[PDB]
Amino acid sequence: HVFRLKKWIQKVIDQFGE
Repeated sequence: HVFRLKKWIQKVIDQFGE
């Protein structure tokens, strides 16, 4: 939803933005 997808690396963002 942000740019293209947040599932391809939900793990990385999961810690990048809680």
